[PDB]
Amino acid sequence: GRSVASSKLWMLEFSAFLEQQQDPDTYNKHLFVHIGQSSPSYSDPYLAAVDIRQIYDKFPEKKGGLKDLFERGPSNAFFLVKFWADLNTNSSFYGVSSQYESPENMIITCSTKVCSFGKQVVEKVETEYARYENGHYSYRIHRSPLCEYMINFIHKLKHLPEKYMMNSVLENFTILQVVTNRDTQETLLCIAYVFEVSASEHGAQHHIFRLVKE
Amino acid sequence: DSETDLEALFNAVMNPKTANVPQTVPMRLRKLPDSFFKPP
Ligand SMILES: *C(=O)CCCCCCCCCCCCC
Repeated sequence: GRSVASSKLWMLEFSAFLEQQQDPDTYNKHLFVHIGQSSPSYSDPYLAAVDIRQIYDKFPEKKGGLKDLFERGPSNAFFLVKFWADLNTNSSFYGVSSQYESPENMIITCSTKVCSFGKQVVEKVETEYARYENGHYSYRIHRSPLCEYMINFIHKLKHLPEKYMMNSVLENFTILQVVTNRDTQETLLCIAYVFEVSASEHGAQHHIFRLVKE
Repeated sequence: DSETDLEALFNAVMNPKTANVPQTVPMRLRKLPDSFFKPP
């Protein structure tokens, strides 16, 4: 399906999952959200735009915050992803995986901030190194453990008696992902994530928007 | 109080009479594309 790309970095894959081990040879994986999983990943200009001012309140502000990051640019690195998450699932491993491609050989930092009412609750920071691949360079975060806060959050979501209550909680839950060139501090990708519960028979869904000034 | 209080966040929806969280504008009331609310 549709993925996210700036001029310098393309995120081909993104997934959050729960993996259950029945026996040493049998593994069951449930995907909560996914990009570039069901069908080959792609990027094109056909996606819609969202006024960034409409979402500033849902993410950390001040120095280093979404507004500060957006103003510094480049503007083509900023995206909003709306996830419809598949929560229908019941040894366990909660994980997150992502993959990136760049024409450039960089050392990159991936910062993921979980936010409640626009306030940072927890941050995970990962440093990723390049591997040569067909003239370009690939970066991979493989099976990174989901933080306990997110595990706790998912548990509490599932224990809500009504699904509409889950949506009410998700109203004020966001994630901001900032992928940076470690040396230059250039914003390679900045992705704002918003969530709803999926009711689709196809499971989890997503829609990607460009973040713009209006 | 704390805005990042996990129990408070879930208490607000489970027991609305005891809700103690910031008040916000629901996304559905904001200037956003229709595709933001309708899955593909
Ligand atoms: C803790 O380390 C924060 C890291 C968060 C990684 C993003 C995972 C996306 C969560 C999707 C789960 C769906 C919950 C509605």
